[PDB]
Amino acid sequence: RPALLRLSDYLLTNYRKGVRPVRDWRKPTTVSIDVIVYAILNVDEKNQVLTTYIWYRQYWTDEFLQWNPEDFDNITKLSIPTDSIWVPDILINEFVDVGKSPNIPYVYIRHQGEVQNYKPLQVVTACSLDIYNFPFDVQNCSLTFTSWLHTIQDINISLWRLPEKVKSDRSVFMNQGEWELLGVLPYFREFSMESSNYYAEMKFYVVIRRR
Amino acid sequence: RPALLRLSDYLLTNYRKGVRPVRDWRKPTTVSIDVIVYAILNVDEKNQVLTTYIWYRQYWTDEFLQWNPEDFDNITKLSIPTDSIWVPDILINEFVDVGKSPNIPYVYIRHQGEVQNYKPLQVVTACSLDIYNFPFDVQNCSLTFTSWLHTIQDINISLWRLPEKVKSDRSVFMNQGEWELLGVLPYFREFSMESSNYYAEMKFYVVIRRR
Amino acid sequence: RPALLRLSDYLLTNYRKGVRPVRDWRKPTTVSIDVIVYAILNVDEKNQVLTTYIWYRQYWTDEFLQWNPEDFDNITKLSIPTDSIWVPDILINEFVDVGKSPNIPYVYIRHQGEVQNYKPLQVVTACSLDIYNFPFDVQNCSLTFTSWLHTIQDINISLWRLPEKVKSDRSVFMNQGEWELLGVLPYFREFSMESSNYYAEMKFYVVIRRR
Amino acid sequence: RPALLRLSDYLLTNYRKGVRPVRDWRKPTTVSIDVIVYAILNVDEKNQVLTTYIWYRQYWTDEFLQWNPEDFDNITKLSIPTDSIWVPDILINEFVDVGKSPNIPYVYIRHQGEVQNYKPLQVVTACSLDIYNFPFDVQNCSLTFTSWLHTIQDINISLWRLPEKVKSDRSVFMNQGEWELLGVLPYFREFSMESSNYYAEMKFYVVIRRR
Amino acid sequence: RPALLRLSDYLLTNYRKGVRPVRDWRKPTTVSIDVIVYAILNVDEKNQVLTTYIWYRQYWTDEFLQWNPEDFDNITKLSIPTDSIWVPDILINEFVDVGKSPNIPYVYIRHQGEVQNYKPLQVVTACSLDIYNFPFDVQNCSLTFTSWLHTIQDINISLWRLPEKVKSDRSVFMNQGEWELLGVLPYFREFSMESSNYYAEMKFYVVIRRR
Ligand SMILES: *[C@@H]1O[C@H](CO)[C@@H](O[C@@H]2O[C@H](CO)[C@@H](O)[C@H](O)[C@H]2NC(C)=O)[C@H](O)[C@H]1NC(C)=O
Ligand SMILES: *[C@@H]1O[C@H](CO)[C@@H](O[C@@H]2O[C@H](CO)[C@@H](O)[C@H](O)[C@H]2NC(C)=O)[C@H](O)[C@H]1NC(C)=O
Ligand SMILES: *[C@@H]1O[C@H](CO)[C@@H](O[C@@H]2O[C@H](CO)[C@@H](O)[C@H](O)[C@H]2NC(C)=O)[C@H](O)[C@H]1NC(C)=O
Ligand SMILES: *[C@@H]1O[C@H](CO)[C@@H](O[C@@H]2O[C@H](CO)[C@@H](O)[C@H](O)[C@H]2NC(C)=O)[C@H](O)[C@H]1NC(C)=O
Ligand SMILES: *[C@@H]1O[C@H](CO)[C@@H](O[C@@H]2O[C@H](CO)[C@@H](O)[C@H](O)[C@H]2NC(C)=O)[C@H](O)[C@H]1NC(C)=O
Ligand SMILES: *[C@@H]1O[C@H](CO)[C@@H](O[C@@H]2O[C@H](CO)[C@@H](O)[C@H](O)[C@H]2NC(C)=O)[C@H](O)[C@H]1NC(C)=O
Ligand SMILES: *[C@@H]1O[C@H](CO)[C@@H](O[C@@H]2O[C@H](CO)[C@@H](O)[C@H](O)[C@H]2NC(C)=O)[C@H](O)[C@H]1NC(C)=O
Ligand SMILES: *[C@@H]1O[C@H](CO)[C@@H](O[C@@H]2O[C@H](CO)[C@@H](O)[C@H](O)[C@H]2NC(C)=O)[C@H](O)[C@H]1NC(C)=O
Ligand SMILES: *[C@@H]1O[C@H](CO)[C@@H](O[C@@H]2O[C@H](CO)[C@@H](O)[C@H](O)[C@H]2NC(C)=O)[C@H](O)[C@H]1NC(C)=O
Ligand SMILES: *[C@@H]1O[C@H](CO)[C@@H](O[C@@H]2O[C@H](CO)[C@@H](O)[C@H](O)[C@H]2NC(C)=O)[C@H](O)[C@H]1NC(C)=O
Ligand SMILES: Cc1ccc(Sc2ccccc2N2CCNCC2)c(C)c1
Ligand SMILES: Cc1ccc(Sc2ccccc2N2CCNCC2)c(C)c1
Ligand SMILES: Cc1ccc(Sc2ccccc2N2CCNCC2)c(C)c1
Ligand SMILES: Cc1ccc(Sc2ccccc2N2CCNCC2)c(C)c1
Ligand SMILES: Cc1ccc(Sc2ccccc2N2CCNCC2)c(C)c1
Ligand SMILES: *[C@@H]1O[C@H](CO)[C@@H](O)[C@H](O)[C@H]1NC(C)=O
Ligand SMILES: *[C@@H]1O[C@H](CO)[C@@H](O)[C@H](O)[C@H]1NC(C)=O
Ligand SMILES: *[C@@H]1O[C@H](CO)[C@@H](O)[C@H](O)[C@H]1NC(C)=O
Ligand SMILES: *[C@@H]1O[C@H](CO)[C@@H](O)[C@H](O)[C@H]1NC(C)=O
Ligand SMILES: *[C@@H]1O[C@H](CO)[C@@H](O)[C@H](O)[C@H]1NC(C)=O
Repeated sequence: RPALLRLSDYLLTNYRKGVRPVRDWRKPTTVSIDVIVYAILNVDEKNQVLTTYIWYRQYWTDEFLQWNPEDFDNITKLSIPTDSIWVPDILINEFVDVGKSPNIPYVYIRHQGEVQNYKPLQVVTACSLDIYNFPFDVQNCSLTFTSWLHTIQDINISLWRLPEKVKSDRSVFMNQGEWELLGVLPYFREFSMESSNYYAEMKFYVVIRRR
Repeated sequence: RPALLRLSDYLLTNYRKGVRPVRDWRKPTTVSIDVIVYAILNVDEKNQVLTTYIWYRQYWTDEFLQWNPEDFDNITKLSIPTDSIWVPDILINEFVDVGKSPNIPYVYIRHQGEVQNYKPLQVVTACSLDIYNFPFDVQNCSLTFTSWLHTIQDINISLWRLPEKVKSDRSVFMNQGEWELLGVLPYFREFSMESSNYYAEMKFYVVIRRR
Repeated sequence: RPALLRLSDYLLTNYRKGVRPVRDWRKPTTVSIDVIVYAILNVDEKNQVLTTYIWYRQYWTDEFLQWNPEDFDNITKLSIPTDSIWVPDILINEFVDVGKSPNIPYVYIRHQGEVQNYKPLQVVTACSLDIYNFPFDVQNCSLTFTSWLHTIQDINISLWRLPEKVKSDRSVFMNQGEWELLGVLPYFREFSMESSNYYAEMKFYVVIRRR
Repeated sequence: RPALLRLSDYLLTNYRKGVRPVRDWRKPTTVSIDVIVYAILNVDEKNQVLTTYIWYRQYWTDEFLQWNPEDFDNITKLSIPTDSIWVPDILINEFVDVGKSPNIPYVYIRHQGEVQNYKPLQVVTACSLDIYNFPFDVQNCSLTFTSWLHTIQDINISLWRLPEKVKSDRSVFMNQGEWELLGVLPYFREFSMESSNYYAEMKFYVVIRRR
Repeated sequence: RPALLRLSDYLLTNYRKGVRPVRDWRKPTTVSIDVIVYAILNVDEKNQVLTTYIWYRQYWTDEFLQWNPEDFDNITKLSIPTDSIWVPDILINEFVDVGKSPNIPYVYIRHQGEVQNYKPLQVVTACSLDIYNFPFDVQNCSLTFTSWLHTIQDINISLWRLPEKVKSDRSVFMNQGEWELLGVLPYFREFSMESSNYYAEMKFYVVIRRR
């Protein structure tokens, strides 16, 4: 048997996707996320919505999906379908349409249990857009990523990279459109409405000025 | 075996989603629902429809999905996929398009059998919108949630929170659009057209005035 | 074991959805349908199409899905997923878009074998719409429901209610739009193009006048 | 056991849908197709596309799905789900959008192995549309049906009816729109770009003149 | 048993789609791709996007899906569903909408392990489109195909045909629209942002001038 088949069987023959992947339920499943803005397709002042094509990547630890490489021909990482494992319900609020985003089939996994998921997002978000300074307008829209259902005690959200590095990330931006990206400011806040439930969310402020 | 895996197996290995989850068929499955209006994307007087992005949550009791925590490492609640259990067919009438709403994978469950489902709704509804007072127009549109098929003897709908608390809920509303939310008035009515079938529905009146 | 679980197992453990549910293949599967017009969202004279939100219900007999209540705690009816049983391919011709209609998960079943399916339809249909009498225009569009594939010898279509009762049904119509419903006239005709195939269809004429 | 259940089991318990249904791989799977134009919803000169609602039917031979009627209560034909058998990948080129077409669940089968599939098509096609003779314009758009992947040695396309009968078929056309159908001219051609691959396609020229 | 059934069983009874199909994980899975532009449906200068209907074909080697023909009635190639095997996640960046593309069910396979996949693409891409020379405008938009997740060490992209042959390929182009195709220039580049990850992508520049 090839090493990849042996590893895939050893991992997925005694694993189910319904549960949260932690040996002890008392610890939360920390999730690290990163956001890169690839392009700004449209900014609609009439409907007060804008469309952003952002490259979204996140990683977390699956305490069940771990192995010793030396028993599997020194395989340090491998790719398996995303639908065959647990995936956090980290969803972006303020959204109005996300069907344009295709579902990426595969995700990378490492022998430590770390799971890496790279996916695109064609999300269109609703935010306040004033046209007061139309000729030299500058807008401030926010993207907030949160565990839609799980509380902070179950899922927590952190940053993959340092805040300053992602704040001035224009490496892959399409810098030929009507809008110019000035920065992507992250922000962490604990969101709570009930007297006992606290939810963790990460706000990304996309700052753009017209040209 | 970890406690979560043992509990998930003990629950879902002797459970099927086709049936209504009640030990005795003679009792109805009471469902408690709540509605929070997150934003009002569009109000179309031409087509007599308006779009509301509302945060919808509901809970009910699954008399099969109950356990004693002390036998499962004091696990009081856990999350499992929504497609692995019975879910009431509580659908909103007056609707014209609901495909924009994504399907939330997971739902929370407690050892008492209570099931909590949090989902978003991008429903666009058809209702009478007069433009008689255009400059200072005030509109009155209604959202009615009902068990589409099940009668009152099978599914009944109630309110999660007290009517007054939800009537003046502007905690998460996007209060920067063209429309301002004045209140969300609930109302319970037994709907019957045949001589023997009674259906329970809950009407939510979204009161909005232009600005 | 609870009665519902026992009944569901007894029914679906020896049943498959591919076949037409009849003990003898020589008899047709009579289907009774009813149509209620809930609203008329749009009437497009430019594209010669109109959109109707109609509440559609139908029932038929599954000769396999029958039981004696006294052996199942006097259960006279129960609900199971619609995808777990055979469903007739009764489709509406003249259609141009039906994706807006959501798929109802559950259907009601009775111990006699009768299956009741209640579903909504957001169908937009193409029909001749003249604007000759624009100010006082009256239109005559038709909805025809037919077994798309099965012939009359396999599937036949009938009326749930008497023709006169459905002809003057304005009980749930949204009587506040630009159009007023005058009647819904049914009509049964055997449709045949080949020399040996006869298909049964039921035409519903929606009569509307502007206001 | 009822005859239908016995036949369905005998057929589908030793059958899989992945393969091409032929006892000997050396023979092609001849497919006969027919096209009936039900209506012409739109003809867009701006985008150089037109929408045609055509009734599409095809049949082919499944050498595995054959039986002797006398052993199954003289059952000469039966209907089973289309997703439970092999279906040719006969797709229409020049297309721009086909999502509007619903998926028909069932297909008819005969004891000889013949499979009959009736499905609708809401295809919108891109073709050259000149507006030179606008007031009395006549257009010539083409629909070509081909085995998208399989070569002629695997799948071949033929005509269900004689070319002249389908060429003057206006039996079910909606002859009340802006366009009038003059004919549907078929044409068979072997399409080859590589030095060894030949693909069979059938071109249907829809001839229409404005009125 | 027919040869096709025996071969399909022998192949798919000891094969799973999750893993990358290579006997040794240390070697990359080279993928050869080709692009043919069938038509240019729309070029939107307002939204800075254009729609291209391109015929996309690719092939790769599955080291598990190989056999000796002489043991299977000299079967040199056969077709099986695309969802039953591993398929590379070769996705086109700069995209804005790909849902219009239908999913081709079957793919061709040869006894050497080679897998051939032919699929259409209705991708709409975002690229800089200047209207400076409107009357005689010439545009330069790019399509880049990359392994979205897998690095170069896992998936690599090459050209099926020689660069010059694909650069002047107008064999199946719809040369009757507003735009004329001047060439499709390929280009290979190793894309890397992290200090250790290198991804292989192939850029196709579609050169078009108005007429
Ligand atoms: C959830 O994650 C956030 C972000 O990683 C945590 O907030 C940080 O916690 C560390 C350690 O307590 C502090 O040094 C930082 O100042 C906090 N803020 C940020 C922005 O890093 C938070 O403590 C985590 N909570 C739980 C329950 O895991
Ligand atoms: C866009 O909005 C964000 C959030 O309100 C602004 O970020 C804050 O700016 C204030 C300015 O005094 C700082 O004190 C905060 O520390 C910032 N917060 C974060 C998380 O960075 C941002 O400045 C706004 N941009 C523009 C151009 O107005
Ligand atoms: C279905 O639920 C509704 C709402 O919970 C019930 O209506 C209430 O019933 C209680 C007790 O009978 C009354 O005190 C309230 O005044 C009723 N109205 C409201 C708005 O709470 C109804 O009785 C339930 N019916 C069934 C069959 O369960
Ligand atoms: C919007 O419509 C609702 C329902 O018709 C109104 O709510 C009712 O208002 C009347 C006013 O006399 C009260 O007597 C009822 O008790 C109310 N019913 C409920 C369930 O609250 C509401 O007032 C309307 N709003 C506006 C601004 O006209
Ligand atoms: C298919 O159903 C239709 C409608 O139920 C049948 O047509 C009726 O048949 C009865 C009895 O023969 C007549 O009394 C009615 O006048 C017919 N028309 C209507 C509108 O009810 C038809 O006979 C059925 N055919 C088959 C083969 O079952
Ligand atoms: C709309 O069209 C239907 C069908 O053509 C009309 O219904 C027929 O009307 C004629 C009038 O003489 C009657 O003789 C038929 O018996 C009717 N058929 C049915 C099935 O009811 C209807 O009258 C038309 N409505 C309008 C307003 O013109
Ligand atoms: C594929 O099918 C086409 C159409 O049925 C075949 O073309 C016909 O072949 C017959 C017999 O050779 C001729 O008499 C006709 O003149 C041909 N044309 C038409 C329009 O019928 C073709 O031979 C078939 N090829 C294969 C390999 O099966
Ligand atoms: C539409 O185009 C088709 C295909 O080019 C035409 O059909 C051909 O017409 C020529 C006229 O001399 C004949 O010689 C061919 O035999 C026809 N081919 C087929 C397959 O029928 C058709 O005439 C065109 N229609 C119009 C109105 O121009
Ligand atoms: C990935 O594939 C590309 C293209 O096939 C390779 O690049 C070529 O490599 C060959 C041999 O090293 C050179 O002769 C060519 O000049 C290269 N460029 C092109 C455009 O062909 C690349 O080496 C491959 N890399 C890996 C790791 O497999
Ligand atoms: C469109 O853009 C491509 C890429 O920038 C151009 O292709 C390059 O053109 C330069 C011209 O000096 C050559 O030196 C490069 O070798 C070309 N690269 C490739 C990969 O072919 C192309 O010329 C542009 N077309 C137009 C009309 O401007
Ligand atoms: C009173 C109150 C309680 C809770 C909430 S929150 C919420 C409500 C419904 C559906 C989903 C949510 N969310 C939970 C955490 N993830 C984001 C959405 C509110 C608004 C009021
Ligand atoms: C005469 C009559 C009987 C019943 C109804 S109701 C209905 C009809 C068709 C499809 C669905 C329904 N519903 C049932 C309960 N849930 C909401 C929809 C009518 C209108 C007339
Ligand atoms: C000559 C001829 C034969 C049959 C028909 S019918 C048809 C054709 C193709 C696809 C579907 C159908 N239908 C069958 C019954 N259900 C409605 C649609 C025609 C038009 C001509
Ligand atoms: C050089 C060359 C070779 C083959 C083709 S064909 C093609 C190409 C890609 C994807 C699909 C196809 N098709 C095959 C048969 N069915 C219709 C589409 C071309 C254009 C050039
Ligand atoms: C700092 C940095 C690191 C990696 C990338 S890449 C990327 C990021 C998120 C999601 C997907 C990707 N991709 C990987 C390879 N395939 C194309 C997309 C960037 C932009 C910055
Ligand atoms: C795996 O790695 C260890 C440490 O580098 C080495 O000793 C061993 O030979 C390797 N085994 C294989 C099969 O590569
Ligand atoms: C569970 O809770 C009970 C009561 O608080 C306690 O006695 C017991 O030790 C707990 N068990 C575990 C495993 O935490
Ligand atoms: C079922 O109904 C019959 C007739 O009414 C009655 O005699 C019997 O006791 C009932 N059984 C149960 C369990 O309700
Ligand atoms: C089947 O048909 C044959 C020939 O017509 C006849 O002899 C036989 O009795 C039939 N059997 C049944 C069960 O109808
Ligand atoms: C397969 O091909 C070989 C070589 O051409 C030939 O000897 C053999 O007879 C063939 N077998 C069949 C079954 O065609």
